[PDB]
Amino acid sequence: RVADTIGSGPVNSESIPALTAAETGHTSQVVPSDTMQTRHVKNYHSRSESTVENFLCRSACVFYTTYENHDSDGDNFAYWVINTRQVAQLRRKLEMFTYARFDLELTFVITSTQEQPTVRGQDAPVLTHQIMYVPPGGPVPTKVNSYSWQTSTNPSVFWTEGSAPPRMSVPFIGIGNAYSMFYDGWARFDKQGTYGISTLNNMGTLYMRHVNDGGPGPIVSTVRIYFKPKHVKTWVPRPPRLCQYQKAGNVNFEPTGVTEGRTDITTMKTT
Amino acid sequence: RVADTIGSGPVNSESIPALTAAETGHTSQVVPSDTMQTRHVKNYHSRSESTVENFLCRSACVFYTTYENHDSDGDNFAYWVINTRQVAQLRRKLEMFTYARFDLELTFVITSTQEQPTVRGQDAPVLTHQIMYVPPGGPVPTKVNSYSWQTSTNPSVFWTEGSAPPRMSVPFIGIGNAYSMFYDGWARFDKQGTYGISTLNNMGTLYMRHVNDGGPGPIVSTVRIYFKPKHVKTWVPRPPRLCQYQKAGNVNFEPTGVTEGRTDITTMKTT
Amino acid sequence: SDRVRSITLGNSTITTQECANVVVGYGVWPTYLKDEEATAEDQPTQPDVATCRFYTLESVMWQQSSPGWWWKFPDALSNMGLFGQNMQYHYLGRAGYTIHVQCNASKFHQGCLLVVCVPEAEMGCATLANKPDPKSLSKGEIANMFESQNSTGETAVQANVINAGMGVGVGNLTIFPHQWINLRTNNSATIVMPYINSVPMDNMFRHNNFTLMVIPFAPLSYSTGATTYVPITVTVAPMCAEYNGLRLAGKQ
Amino acid sequence: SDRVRSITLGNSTITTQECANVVVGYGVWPTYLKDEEATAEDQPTQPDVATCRFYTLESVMWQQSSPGWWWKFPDALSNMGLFGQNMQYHYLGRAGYTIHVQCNASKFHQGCLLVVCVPEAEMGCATLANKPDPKSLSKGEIANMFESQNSTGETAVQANVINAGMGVGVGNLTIFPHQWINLRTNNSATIVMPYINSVPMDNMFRHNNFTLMVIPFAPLSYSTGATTYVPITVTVAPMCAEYNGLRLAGKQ
Amino acid sequence: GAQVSTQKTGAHEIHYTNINYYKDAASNSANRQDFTQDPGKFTEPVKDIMVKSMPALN
Amino acid sequence: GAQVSTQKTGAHEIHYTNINYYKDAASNSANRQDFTQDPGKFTEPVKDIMVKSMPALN
Ligand SMILES: CCCCCCCCCCCCC/C=C/[C@@H](O)[C@H](N)CO
Ligand SMILES: CCCCCCCCCCCCC/C=C/[C@@H](O)[C@H](N)CO
Repeated sequence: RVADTIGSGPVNSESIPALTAAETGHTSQVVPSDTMQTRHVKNYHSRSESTVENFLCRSACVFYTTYENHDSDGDNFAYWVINTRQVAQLRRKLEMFTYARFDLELTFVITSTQEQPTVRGQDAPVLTHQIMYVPPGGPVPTKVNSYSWQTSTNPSVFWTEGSAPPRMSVPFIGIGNAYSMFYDGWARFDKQGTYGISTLNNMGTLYMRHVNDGGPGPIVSTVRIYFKPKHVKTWVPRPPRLCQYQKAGNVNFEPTGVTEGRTDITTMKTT
Repeated sequence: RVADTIGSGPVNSESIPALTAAETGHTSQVVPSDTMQTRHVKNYHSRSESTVENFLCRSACVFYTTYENHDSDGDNFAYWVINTRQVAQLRRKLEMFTYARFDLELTFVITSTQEQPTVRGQDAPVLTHQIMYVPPGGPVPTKVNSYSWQTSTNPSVFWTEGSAPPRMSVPFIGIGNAYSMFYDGWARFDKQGTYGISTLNNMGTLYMRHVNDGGPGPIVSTVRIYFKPKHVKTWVPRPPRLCQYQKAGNVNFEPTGVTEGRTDITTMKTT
Repeated sequence: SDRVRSITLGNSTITTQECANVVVGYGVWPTYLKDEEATAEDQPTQPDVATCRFYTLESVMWQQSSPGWWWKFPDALSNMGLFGQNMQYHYLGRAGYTIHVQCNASKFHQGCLLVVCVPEAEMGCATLANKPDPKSLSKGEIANMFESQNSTGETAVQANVINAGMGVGVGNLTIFPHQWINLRTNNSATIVMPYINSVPMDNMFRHNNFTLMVIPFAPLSYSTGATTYVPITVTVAPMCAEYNGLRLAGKQ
Repeated sequence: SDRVRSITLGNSTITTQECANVVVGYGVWPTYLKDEEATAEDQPTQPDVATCRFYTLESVMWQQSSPGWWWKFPDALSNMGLFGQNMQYHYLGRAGYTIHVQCNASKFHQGCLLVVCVPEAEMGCATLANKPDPKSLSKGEIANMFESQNSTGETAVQANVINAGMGVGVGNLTIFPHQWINLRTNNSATIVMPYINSVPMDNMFRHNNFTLMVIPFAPLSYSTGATTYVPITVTVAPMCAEYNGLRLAGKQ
Repeated sequence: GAQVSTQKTGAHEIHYTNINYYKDAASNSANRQDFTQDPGKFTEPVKDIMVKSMPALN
Repeated sequence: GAQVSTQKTGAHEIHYTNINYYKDAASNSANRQDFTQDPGKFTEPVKDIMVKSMPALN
């Protein structure tokens, strides 16, 4: 909830609220009552929707990729090394903070489409997909039927088409006390090698495939991945990203103007 | 609940219930007992169904539009700028009141159909749609695969065919203390520009699309949108709309007769 | 006694010899804005006696063919003394009004007027694809008139009385605060209107709020010899007027 | 602290970085008229925040030859927003004022102004057998100027500074409420004037009440290079303004 | 926090039970049981009451 | 172990009920009701307070 504006009247003092020294690096706590005659207003406005949690807590696509029912070996299955920097939207939000701690709610939207070399009497049974998460170090699949798909330990989801977006919750899996959105440092003590946020990035890889083996007609499926931070804690706010993004692994940017321009410091015409 | 009719008998007084002065702009509170001999009747009739809430609280189609699986760029996706004036039915009901405050229950009925250039071995996997709400100011999509469909902040629903009408509840999102059904004023202080109810209308836009990308055969899907006011409060009742509607953005009408006519003031023949 | 009446606001008094009661808004009497309902934070001006007084508009003549007249408030008062000056200097304002419509005839005359205040009376254009223009909507303190046939105009208000310019049965204008002036019994109508709007205050130039409509449902009639000049005068008084957002004056 | 200052009236605030105190009338602070002192019986309007606020008049440039300037109140404010509109619609009115004269220079500049409010400053004509004319007396919000030599004119005010236009030693203007703006120490003067008159209220067009006079007793001076443009601005706020006798507007 | 109300039963001859499962009041079902009623606002806005058995115009 | 909280209702004019069904706190719904607020960290990090009505630089 917000502040009531308390009624105030005439003044003729030597207390000067309006005059300060911004050099101190301190934001003035002035309110209308200090510089004009105010009436009393009982303010009921709440700041419920600007809470960091409500700000970040909405599912956002972080990526998508495709794989095919049949066609052999790249095509057959797909994989994605988890990271939140390949999309503009979410990435800019998380990036309004330097460090953050949160749980995640993953939701997957999986859709399928038919490809042109059609075939007659094509009548395919429903499709079931499998998504497997391979923590750093785990044996990774090499083709749609590698032994690793038996997932005796890696977690996986098997989902059938037409049945509602599979979903899971994942804890704060970070190894530090928070996820770092920025890292002005290197991976190696000699500073040779990578520099920047990518040095920290090691959250594993997702692997997806069709379970029912390839039928006559070719089918392509796309897996859209959604992230939803939950139970959010965020520290050290920073300016929102100005320059558009260029690369997923660093902050590289093309210089850009501070704002749009207008004709003179006197123009009321809103752009 | 309604009033009991209290028994009454003969009279011979100088109290004259039947005689009044309607000039006062006051409706007479007469009842049968005042002008005839009444018997007592314990009335159990209730007015439960004429409560403003039960009157408005039934889902009503407010619009529908279509988009296609394949075919490129207008066709591909659809959009609708939310408003309740493009349909006769609902619009006339809300319009029996000048101001209203209420929550909404949106329900969507989405259906798909095959188009003629058919193709052989056409066997399409189930379809998943996405509906996105873009509050005033949000970056709007320009083609089925614009970045804005990642919805990191706008709310969206992903729904698969064959699974029961997606539904949500939306609060009273108005910026005034109530939604105005009428506005005898202008948007600009100089009165140039728009006049009427449309000056207030700024509730955003809905955007829909197929998620699974275009397959061989063309498919067209229609999205029917339902509104159901809930938790209703209504002020300043007005006469029901007589003249049919002509435009969605104003009250423009073609003059029309007050009622149907009959042969003379003496005809009992109901029309 | 009680058909007689006296109302004093400011330095002005109105007296009536034969009225009905006084119809009051929707039972609500006008009052200043409460701190719990307020949003604009600046201290309001509440001139009082200088602004909440009786302003008498131009008179109009009732003839046996008049379909009706209408005026839009606050517009009708935008030029009346200090009430008008306050409207100019302020972004926001709100007020209630006591409306007193006058019309005396003779005992040998007959006729009956509906006097209604229609809150938020959005009007239709005569030509469907256009919007009426400011002046077809309100001529200020000068009454606009309804017509007894479809109005044509490329930017005029569809004024055929039967739909009261709103696309509804004129005969149902009754759910709005009103009184009748049946010459046989009455001679004036007094209606107190509270401020009705979906916001606590509003700009007084770009929004009209309510329209006064005077519509004869039984035409003026009389035998030859009887005076044929029967004017209808309208006197109005703002009530509990407050303004906020002072700055330079004008529209724009 | 205490040379700094902040004054809020209405929606306007004035701040000062280097003042003296604030001189107050004859020790009297302004206040509305009491029932025991009143004679006009009608209920007064006391707009408040809309009329008792800071109005900033035209600026004037101080040059090394300026003899002085003067403005007449209420005249100077007759066109300022609602204060002016209230003056027009009312036969009677009364008010006090907080006068804040501004003038910043540099540390290398020098000069000293007398800022006085002379109640009832009847002025003499340049030519003995005539009366000065309205405009020689007051140019509204535009300052009139004194001269450093006998004014000649057939209907002009005898403006030679040394007699302050009144036939007295300008150096004795001191028994009136005043302050000095010695650039060396000051930069503004603030004077609160209570309503002073031999009647409880008066017409605001036919009587002036008090005249603000700004007169340099030590001339602006500076070395070449220093800015030569040293304006003197005057901001005034009516205080406790009430009016009585509402009617149509104008003079006559 | 289950709420037990009364069903619309009829008149010349029973309860329900509801639990709200969402954090927002807008998610709640309809207020189909609000039977407040005041015609006086529109049927008798006259300042001087108006008794029925009495001579309307004195 | 049902928890009853309050719904977002609005201001000028009700409860829910939740039971957690999973063994892990990460499975829980969002903390949409945490309204803590402290600007002082960023708006006034100055060591020597700073009163408003006072001369900022003494
Ligand atoms: C069966 C499916 C299981 C899926 C498991 C996914 C686990 C990955 C959660 C990743 C949360 C990462 C958010 C990003 C953090 C990075 O910004 C920082 N560079 C790390 O400090
Ligand atoms: C994921 C889907 C989200 C859908 C959100 C839809 C929000 C829009 C609700 C609109 C309620 C509008 C009813 C009409 C009000 C208008 O009559 C008035 N002109 C406004 O004052």
